[PDB]
Amino acid sequence: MGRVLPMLLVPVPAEAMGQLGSRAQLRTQPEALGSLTAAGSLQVLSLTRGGGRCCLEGPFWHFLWEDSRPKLLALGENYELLIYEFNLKDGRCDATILYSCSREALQKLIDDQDISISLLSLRILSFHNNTSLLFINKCVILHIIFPERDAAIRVLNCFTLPLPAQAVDMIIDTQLCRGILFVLSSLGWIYIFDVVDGTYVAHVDLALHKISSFTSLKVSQDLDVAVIVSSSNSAVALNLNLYFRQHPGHLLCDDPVNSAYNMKLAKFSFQIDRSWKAQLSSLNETIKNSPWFQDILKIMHISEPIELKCVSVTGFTALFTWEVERMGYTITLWDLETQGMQCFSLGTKCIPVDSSGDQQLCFVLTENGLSLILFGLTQEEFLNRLMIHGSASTVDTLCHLN
Amino acid sequence: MVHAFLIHTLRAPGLCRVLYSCVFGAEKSDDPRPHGAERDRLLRKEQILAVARQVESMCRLQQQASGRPPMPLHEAPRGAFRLAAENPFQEPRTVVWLGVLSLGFALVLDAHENLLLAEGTLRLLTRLLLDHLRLLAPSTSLLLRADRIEGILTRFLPHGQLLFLNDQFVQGLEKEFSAAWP
Amino acid sequence: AFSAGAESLLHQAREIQDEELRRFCSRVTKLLQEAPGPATVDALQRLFLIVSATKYPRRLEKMCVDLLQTTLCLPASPEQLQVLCAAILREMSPFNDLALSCDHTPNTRQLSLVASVLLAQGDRKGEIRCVSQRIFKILENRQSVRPLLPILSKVIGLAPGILMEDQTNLLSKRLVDWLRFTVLTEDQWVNMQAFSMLRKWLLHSPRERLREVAFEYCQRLLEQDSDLQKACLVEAVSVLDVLCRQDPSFLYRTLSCLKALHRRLGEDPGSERALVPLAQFFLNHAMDAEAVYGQLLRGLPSERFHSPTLAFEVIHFCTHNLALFDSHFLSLLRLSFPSLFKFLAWNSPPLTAEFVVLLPALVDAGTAVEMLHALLDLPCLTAALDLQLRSTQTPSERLLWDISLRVPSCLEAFQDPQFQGLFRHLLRTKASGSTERLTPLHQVLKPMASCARVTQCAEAVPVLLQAFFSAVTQTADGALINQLALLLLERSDSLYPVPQYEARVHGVLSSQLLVLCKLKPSLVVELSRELLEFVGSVSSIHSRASVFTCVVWAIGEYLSVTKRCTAEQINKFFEALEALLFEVTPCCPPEVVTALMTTLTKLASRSQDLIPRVSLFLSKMRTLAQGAESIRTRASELLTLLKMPSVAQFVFTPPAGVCQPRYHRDTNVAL
Amino acid sequence: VSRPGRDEALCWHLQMLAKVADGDAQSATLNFLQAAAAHCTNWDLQQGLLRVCRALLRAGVRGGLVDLLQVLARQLEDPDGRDHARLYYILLAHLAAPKLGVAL
Repeated sequence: MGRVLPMLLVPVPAEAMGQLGSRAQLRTQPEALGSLTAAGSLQVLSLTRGGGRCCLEGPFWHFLWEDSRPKLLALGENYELLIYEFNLKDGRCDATILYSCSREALQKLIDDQDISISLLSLRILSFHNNTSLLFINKCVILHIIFPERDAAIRVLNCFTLPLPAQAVDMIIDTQLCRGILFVLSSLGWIYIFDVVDGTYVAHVDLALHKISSFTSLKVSQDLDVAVIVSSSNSAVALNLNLYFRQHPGHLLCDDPVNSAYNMKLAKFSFQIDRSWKAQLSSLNETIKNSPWFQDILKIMHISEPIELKCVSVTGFTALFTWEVERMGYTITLWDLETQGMQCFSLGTKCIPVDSSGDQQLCFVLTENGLSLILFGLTQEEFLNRLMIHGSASTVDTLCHLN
Repeated sequence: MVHAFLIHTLRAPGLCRVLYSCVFGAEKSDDPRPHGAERDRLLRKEQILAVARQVESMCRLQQQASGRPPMPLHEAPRGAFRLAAENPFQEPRTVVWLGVLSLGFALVLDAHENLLLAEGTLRLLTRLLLDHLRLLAPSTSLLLRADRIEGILTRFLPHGQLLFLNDQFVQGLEKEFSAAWP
Repeated sequence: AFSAGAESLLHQAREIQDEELRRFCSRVTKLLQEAPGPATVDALQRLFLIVSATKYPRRLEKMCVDLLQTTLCLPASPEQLQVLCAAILREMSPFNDLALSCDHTPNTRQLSLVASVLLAQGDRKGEIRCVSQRIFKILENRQSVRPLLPILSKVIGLAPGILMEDQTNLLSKRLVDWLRFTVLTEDQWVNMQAFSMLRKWLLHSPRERLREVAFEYCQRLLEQDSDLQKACLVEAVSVLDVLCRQDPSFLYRTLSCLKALHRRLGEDPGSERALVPLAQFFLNHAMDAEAVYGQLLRGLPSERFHSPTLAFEVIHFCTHNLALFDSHFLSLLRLSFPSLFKFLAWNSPPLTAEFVVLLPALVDAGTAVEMLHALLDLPCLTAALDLQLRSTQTPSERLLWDISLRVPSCLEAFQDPQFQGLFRHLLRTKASGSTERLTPLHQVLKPMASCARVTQCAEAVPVLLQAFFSAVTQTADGALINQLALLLLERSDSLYPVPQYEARVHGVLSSQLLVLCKLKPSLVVELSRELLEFVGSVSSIHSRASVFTCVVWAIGEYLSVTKRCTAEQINKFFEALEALLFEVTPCCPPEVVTALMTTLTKLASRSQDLIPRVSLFLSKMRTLAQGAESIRTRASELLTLLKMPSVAQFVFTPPAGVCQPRYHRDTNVAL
Repeated sequence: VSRPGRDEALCWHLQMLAKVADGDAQSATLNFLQAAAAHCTNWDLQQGLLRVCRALLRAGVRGGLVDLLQVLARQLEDPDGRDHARLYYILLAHLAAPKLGVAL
């Protein structure tokens, strides 16, 4: 029983949906909804009334809004990275270009770190506090910083991947999750490095977990569960602590006098204060009672999604996005602890909007507009919880809007 | 088997510190740290000290809750117990005791050893230690004269093994040891 | 005994200064190389004391160590010095500097000393194999061999296979030729050693003549001179059982031997300990359920419960072969539990850490309703056995009992015909039907209920209760649940007044009735009458000050609208609660007041009319209130939070998943 | 909160903890309270502890408390304290900020 709870907290007509792109991403606050058109124009539908569209034209094929858990930063076809700011004041979809970077300057900064490699491809990894991490040439994890006072972009760190060039150039994903920078190689390994120091703090054997071509991997915000989605619409999730311990070979991460000796005799270790009154507590405790990242300071196959990019993964849940032209959008939710899945089919005019923030409920842009898809919440239950939370005005609004 | 023979103090109804702790064997031992001496010695000492504390607890509780002349061959407190793995032994073992005055001599014996033989042998040994050495006032004769204990056990208790000695065989061993010391 | 001079000597041996240690090592050097006389022993004794009494390592000057090793290698040394040096090198172990060798002294007794030196090292440098091989090579010539056999035995104790097959068969033939008289010359001298390790040899590892003589020598230690006879009967039975283990045909032979022995072993006092190995042999290869096993389970413990080592043997046999228990054996051990409780009454310290394992291994379907009472009346069991001793013993032998406390009232009450059947149920050897409350016998045994042994038995009942409940809380159905609830409701304030006993049974029973209620929420619903009478009585809060909180909390929370429930039950329970609150406001503690407020205000928010009743009476109670502060504040959670009905209707009856830490983050995902 | 929480004066610590807890130093307080959860066997400390949780309630702290209150409700001794925690956890998890001050 997982059909829908498809609410809508702001409308958006299909006139703009006929102009937006196929994929989009939303700020945590309602700041924008920018979508990528196949023509290279960056359309921004401000869902913060009426909702006009803004256009940013160029050879842009990669961008990411400021995910401060909108300041759009994009890199063109000539490996020139730009930062343009859009202001949603009073519904005015007006944008301005603030910071621009040229390919010659990027190659110069790469060479100044004694890296004898010409920049052939730059793929983004993050954009936080005006500091961007980029996996340059798929090998050098150069942590740029665009500071205040128009300071030049200087790499505050540049550590070559402690791996041979055989697998260094086969990297796919560069995910920063609270500092444990993971770089996935398409052959089935994840070299968990640390952006602070650059050490190969650990290594994960995705092959030992037993297809191939790991397209992307999702890290829980607590570095607790990681789910890797390949290019074959297959996702597998295993626990970092268990996957580092249960295969620890791959993990590179009179009163006192006898008691402290129990602390240093380590072949065994007593449990010593050997009376016949405190030996009952041991029996009582036995009857009654009967992670990996600490050192580094089923399967989803819908019986073919185009881009099976899971939106976010929590400690006990996992939400994914799948879009198909034949039938529409299929949104999936996986419970990490309960191993349950809820997959709902939607209409053929709807695309995801990656909420680059804290609210990990699938906010799908439907024909009428914004739509937050939930599971298990009845309309009566939801409105009752709002009323038990606030006034009846909110209940009236949420009941009337649909 | 017998892992060890003991002489230890027994409190009256001050830690119980073994006056004589003869460990009749070793244990297999491997830590990634190179095989040391502090670790093994401290382990083989703390095990015996824990056995001594357990026998003290058994003896004291037997003393209060017996009523038998509270505070002599068959008139001394006696009993048995079982130990706990990793606290601090590997293979679990039974513990046999027989306390006289304030000198409770124990035996840590494997579960494949006779209990009644263990109690009889501990009784004969504690008679021999009370008489041959006669420490019923000069208790210094038990620590500065540990060689007498060493001789007695080396004669009667060869290498952690109990013998079914009878009158003729005890006569033979008496002919053996009696004159070896003045 | 224990002289302060002895303590001073030990303290001096422990805290000898490093410079003083170097001086003593130099003295040893200048005194051992010299003419070793009485000064040699007078210094070696002090060296042994200063090395032995120090747990932390004492690696003194090397010269002393090499001097000791060479002295062991020096044949002119006397027996005393050689033994003391062997102790020196068998105590200072284990050292990685083992300059010693395994073929350094020709003397056989000195060879034994060298073996004792070597074996105390460990497998850190492949030592044990070297010592075993060297011993075999030294024994390869004519031997004698009798002195060195204990080293062989200890080696196989610590190393089961390094004795090669050829060497193993050499040892076997040597022992067989060494078998042969009996306890009841050099030949008999080696016979004693052959008998002294037979069981370990068989476990770790002519033959027709072996079966003729040595195989029957196991029983010949007993069958084929009083204390050694007892010490040897057990060895004979254990060796017979070992032969059964190594030879399946020997199981029948040992069973027949035990059956033949049953003429006296079942009728000879002072020989009861030999049946424990017989019981083990029967279990691994079942004895007479009535005579032999009957005495082992219920016959022996009612006559000889005052021997602290026999009881250990019995209960350890019971808990060491529970894995291989059979259905009939399970029924037997489930039948005689009140008698098995006699040992826990008398010999608790060495047997409770053993019942904790045994109790979940004899749980039956309906015995729990009586087993709780059997656990409840255990200190009284000890007191009744004490009276039994005081009134049947000849004054001559009476030392094997307690006759040193207040006799006259209890002894008179023993002969009082008012209590001639209840004692025969408390002291019973069986439980085949529940008995009456022990209140009368509790008033009888006031004088002795504070004995040392009764106080001993009182401390092993809480843990056994926890074991039994945890074995039944996972093995319960509706009838069992209701019976147990009624049992606790009765026994709340009906206990033997042994000091610090009811304060523990109360805690276990109350906090586990909570566990039963959380196992089935409808317990309060099906238990209207009893709980209603209990809450309506002030005396319940005036004598059960720590169980009343539990029942009032359960009633306040488990009056849930969401098929046997009726709308008027809430009103009847509210009537009981209102009466209790009016009357009440060890008496009711500052916990009962707050729990009563909680129950009233959270039970009147499930009734439409009773909200005005709250506004009239619970509001009045708040105003009068406006552990007392908690009483005043608690009711707000269903006065202010139940004034509004929509929110209050559901919180107090939450779903099944408010506990697991991720079940609701999507329930605020509806905006 | 400096001590790990193994003292015998816990019944005296929790009173200050309740009288002072707010939304400034979250993680340290949550860790200390989690450690102290195992050292509460009598009703008095089991009410001081939920007095602390109620103080946090009133302060308005939201995240992580959905687990601190949860663990307190799931791992105490007396039923009354556990029900107290359940009610207060529900109040914090399902209320808007003002209504908690008006309906709790």
